[PDB]
Amino acid sequence: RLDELRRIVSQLDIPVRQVMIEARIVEANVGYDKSLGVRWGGAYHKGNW
Amino acid sequence: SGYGKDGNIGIKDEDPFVDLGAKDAT
Repeated sequence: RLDELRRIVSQLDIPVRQVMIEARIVEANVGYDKSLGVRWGGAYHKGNW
Repeated sequence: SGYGKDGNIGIKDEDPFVDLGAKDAT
């Protein structure tokens, strides 16, 4: 029994396993906004849009 | 008077180059 336990003990005497986890976040945002106000104002003939 | 872009020139006849310009800005 002592020997069997010793063999298992040998298996157990294992270093805790560390892992380095590198998860990377990549965010890309591309933005285009165009607004056009087209304006014709004349008050002489009262024409204005 | 209109409605969609309401207009009734008599009411502001009570009130041309200045009044209509603004009124008609729309």
